[PDB]
Amino acid sequence: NIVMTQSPKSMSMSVGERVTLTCKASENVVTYVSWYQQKPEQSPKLLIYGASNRYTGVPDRFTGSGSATDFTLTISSVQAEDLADYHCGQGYSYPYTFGGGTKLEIKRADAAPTVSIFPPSSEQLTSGGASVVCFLNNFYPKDINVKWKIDGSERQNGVLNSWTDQDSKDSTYSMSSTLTLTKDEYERHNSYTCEATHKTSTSPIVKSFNRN
Amino acid sequence: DVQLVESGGGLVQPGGSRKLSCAASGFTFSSFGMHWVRQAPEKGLEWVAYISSGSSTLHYADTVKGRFTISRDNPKNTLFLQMTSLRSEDTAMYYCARWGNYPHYAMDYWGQGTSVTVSSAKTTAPSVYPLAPVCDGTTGSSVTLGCLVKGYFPEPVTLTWNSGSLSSGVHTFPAVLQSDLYTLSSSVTVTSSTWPSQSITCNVAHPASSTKVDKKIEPR
Repeated sequence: NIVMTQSPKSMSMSVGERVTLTCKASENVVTYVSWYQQKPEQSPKLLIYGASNRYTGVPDRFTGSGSATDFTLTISSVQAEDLADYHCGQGYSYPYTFGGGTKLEIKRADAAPTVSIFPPSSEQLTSGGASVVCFLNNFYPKDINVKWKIDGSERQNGVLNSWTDQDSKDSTYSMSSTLTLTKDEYERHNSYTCEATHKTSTSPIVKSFNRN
Repeated sequence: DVQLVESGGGLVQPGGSRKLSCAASGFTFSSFGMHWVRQAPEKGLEWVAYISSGSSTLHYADTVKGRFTISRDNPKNTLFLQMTSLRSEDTAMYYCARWGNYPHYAMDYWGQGTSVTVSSAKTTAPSVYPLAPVCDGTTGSSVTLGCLVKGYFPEPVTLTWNSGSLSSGVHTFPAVLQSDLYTLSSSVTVTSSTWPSQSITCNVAHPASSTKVDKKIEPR
């Protein structure tokens, strides 16, 4: 099988700058690499065919290059709308194969997360559940580490973390962190805290409430 | 123009079976080879199967060979994928694509994708919980509210606030699996001087179970 190794899987690029995306084949491909762009809601769309040909309605800011085992997709300059997943693929040999994909993001200025914390609703409690929720909103860059503390003690059991993709409006990220408990345990502790570590602070960013 | 529309997705038990359909129009169907390609939740595109214009040359990916069968009904301009002996790993968004762009063969046109989930978890509507600042959050100009969507299956659920009226400021987080059920949350930001005096409601719909829930956000 012709293995396609695509790197990086994640790439951030400032608007105005050059985006470069590499796809190396495990064996020779003869002008049979194609590239696909996949925007969030949608199906992949053909971007480049035959290594360097642009498809219908593809901006000339997109160019493809390469030969043999080395191909590239190059977007110069990145614009806001180039935010997408990009996939190389070879139509040279069965089985047809794809690269693992690259997620292109916009590089912007650092932004500290805005943190809100939420006690379980009275409606969840009355059913016997007790999820505590922390929103960490509109931050950049995407790497962030969240810890939960209960009465000051770290707790990683029952923790659910989820990141949105880059926000189209401000190019920031947001993530949600949920500590899932039972009411009977929740009722036995006083204080709940989510703490995050992010590029924007030397100290962890904290957010706490006391059960009542 | 060229049009490809799929259906037949849904939830299936492991070892189970299912058939996907891909309708074509706006081209001469019987003159093009066709592909099925899939995309797992995480992740990447994976080629599944190929069938030539007259159904004579058929090709399969190694992981599906002997379990899946690809076919077409040319008079009815429809491409099919018969899936059997389903594995957890077959969970994916399935796309059909035309083999066009002659003489530089390429998957030039793709259908919208139809979702297949393979597991023994059953269809369950979510619970929906309003979130609900502090006891009631004084100060800040902006206030952030939330919606917790819990214990549902399978994916997906869709989230709106005030039925779509509140769209900007909304973050809806991708689902996470825990105890074999999904959970997600959604956040919205509204003006502090107008809440709660103007109501805010998260609406949640769950296609699989045909369920719809509205939940007003009360202070407390």
